[PDB]
Amino acid sequence: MTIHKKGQAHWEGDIKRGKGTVSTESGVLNQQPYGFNTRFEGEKGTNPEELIGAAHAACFSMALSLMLGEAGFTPTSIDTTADVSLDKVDAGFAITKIALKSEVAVPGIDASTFDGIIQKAKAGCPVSQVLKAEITLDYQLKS
Amino acid sequence: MTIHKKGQAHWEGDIKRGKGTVSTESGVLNQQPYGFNTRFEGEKGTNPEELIGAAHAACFSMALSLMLGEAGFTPTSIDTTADVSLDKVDAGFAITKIALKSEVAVPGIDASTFDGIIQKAKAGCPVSQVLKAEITLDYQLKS
Repeated sequence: MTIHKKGQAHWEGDIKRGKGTVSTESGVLNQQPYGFNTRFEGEKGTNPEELIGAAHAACFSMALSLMLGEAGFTPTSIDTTADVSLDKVDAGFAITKIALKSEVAVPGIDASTFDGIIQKAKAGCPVSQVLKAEITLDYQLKS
Repeated sequence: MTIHKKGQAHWEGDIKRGKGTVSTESGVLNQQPYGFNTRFEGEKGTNPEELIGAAHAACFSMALSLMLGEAGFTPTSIDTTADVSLDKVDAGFAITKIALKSEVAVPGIDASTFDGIIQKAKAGCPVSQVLKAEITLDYQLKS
C-alpha cells in the first residue's frame, strides 16, 4: 500500500530573469509565483526552503500527537515553526539545517516523559527521516 | 549571511480525530487544513508529501534553467511533476521515493548534451541533495 502525493512547478527562460510557478495536487497551491529573487535575494514569496519547512513542521506536529496518544495523552494544542537554512557551501548552496521550534500544551505530563516523547517524534517522523540536514529542537511545554 | 525561510503548523487533539493547519512565512499558505485523513486516507487536501513534492519540483526546475544557462541555452518552457512515495516500511511509513517527470522545451540543443544537463540538475539541485530518498528522472525534450 504505497501512497502517492504530487507537487508541480513551471519555469520559463533565464535563471535570474526567469519566472516560475509552483502547484500542489490538492490545489492548496494553484500556481503561486516564485523565482530566483524569492529564493536567493530576499523578496517575500515562496521558495523550496519554505515549502520544505512547512512540510517538516506539519509532519512533526502530527507525529508528536501520535507519540503522545500512544502514551495516553492528547495534545490540546501543538504549535511549531520550521526554520530552513540555505547556506553557501562549496561551489553552491545546500539546505544544511532545519530548526524546529514548538510550543506544546498537554494536560498532565511530567517534563521527563514528555521530553522523551518529543525526541521520539523529532527523530522518527517521516519528514525528519528523509532529510539529511541537521535538525534541532526547541520547545516550551505548558503544564 | 545564511538564508532562512520558515514554515509553520498547528495541531489540536487526537491523531485520527485531531485537526491540523499548515502555514508559510510568505503567506502563500495561510492556514490550510490537513490531517491523518488527507495524509493517510486519500482525502483531498494538503499533506507533508505534496509540499515536499512542490518544493522539489520547483528547485529542480530552477536548477535545470541554471544548467541550461551555463551551457548557453534558455528553456522556453519547463513543466515538472514530483510524485512522492510514502511507503509503509517496517513499523511505519517513510518517504522512500520521488519520481521526477518533466516536459522541457529548449530552442536548439542536441538530445545528447541536453540529456547530460537535466541529469546534472536532477542530482545537483539542493532539494535533491537534501533528500535521502530514491530519485528517478523521466523527461520529454521538444526540439
